[PDB]
Amino acid sequence: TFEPATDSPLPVPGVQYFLQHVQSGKYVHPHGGSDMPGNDTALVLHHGFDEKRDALRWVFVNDAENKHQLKHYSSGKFVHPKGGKVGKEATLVVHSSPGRPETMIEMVQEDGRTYLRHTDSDYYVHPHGGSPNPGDNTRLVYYSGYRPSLAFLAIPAETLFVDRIEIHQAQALESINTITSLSDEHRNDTDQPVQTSISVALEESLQDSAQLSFERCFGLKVGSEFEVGLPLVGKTKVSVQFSGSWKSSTIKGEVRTSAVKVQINEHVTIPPGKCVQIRIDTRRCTKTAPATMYLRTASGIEVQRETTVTSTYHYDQEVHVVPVT
Ligand SMILES: CC(=O)N[C@@H]1[C@@H](O)[C@@H](O)[C@@H](CO)O[C@H]1O
Repeated sequence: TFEPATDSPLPVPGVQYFLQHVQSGKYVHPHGGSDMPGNDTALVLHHGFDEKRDALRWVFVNDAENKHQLKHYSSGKFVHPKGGKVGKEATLVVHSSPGRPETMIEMVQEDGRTYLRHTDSDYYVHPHGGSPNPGDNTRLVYYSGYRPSLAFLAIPAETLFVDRIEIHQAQALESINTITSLSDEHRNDTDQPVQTSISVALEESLQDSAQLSFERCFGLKVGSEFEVGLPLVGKTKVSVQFSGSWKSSTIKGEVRTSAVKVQINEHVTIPPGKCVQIRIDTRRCTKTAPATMYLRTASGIEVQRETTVTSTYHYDQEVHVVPVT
């Protein structure tokens, strides 16, 4: 299963998220839930959720213009300490004023969980009163230190398009192997040559597969199925069709074009008194590489996600009639 505390993805800057306090399940809203909250309106936790509500959406900003800020998607307001100083019980509020070093806020990983933290400080984001299950409309504050109960989950709140995945060629590992299948023995106990049907079923032996793996979870929404060209043996690209969920730590990939045969059917003239076998020799490329996924928002920002590509691919099949003596 997806374990929200141990699998929570780190948010990608410029992408829309919902913020969820893991322990309560409550979401981060401006107080009053407006899409146009006022200056010095508090961030609070509330059970309320509606995928379609833009006032629920937040965007992590980290660019030349703004370093380590959090933005309210519907209003464009940044998240500030109330009064302009991060300190004990300083309420998080939205405000139209641009961000500063003294307002920095980012999601960070500490001992396997994701937390909101004022950058370059020991201040993290707590629910006022520090309850593992705060009540609706509890305000979020800055406070020294962190503990599991404060963990947040950034849930992707828009669907991206996967443009391409680029293998890191220098750390790409390749293990080539020969899968050898022998049919049953067939013997010709007549006094004339018999042309005999010999079949072998190799569906489970020669199953092709591709996997994208992530330390926590993919953490992006990209649709039901997506297709990319992956180099499944040497540098030769093959079309792989992936389906998963943002919560997946492993996305399974299907190979469209099979390069070998999984049903072997040979017509073999067996001479009088002779025994034969079909020998199938199939090559398997077992591959692993770090890779960068390149994805696009509808708003047109290109974003990246590191992954590990793993694949089993079968090529260069040979069939031979071997004598059984
Ligand atoms: C020991 C303890 O839980 N203290 C918490 C403190 O850590 C912080 O979460 C604060 C925020 O208001 O609430 C307090 O109750």
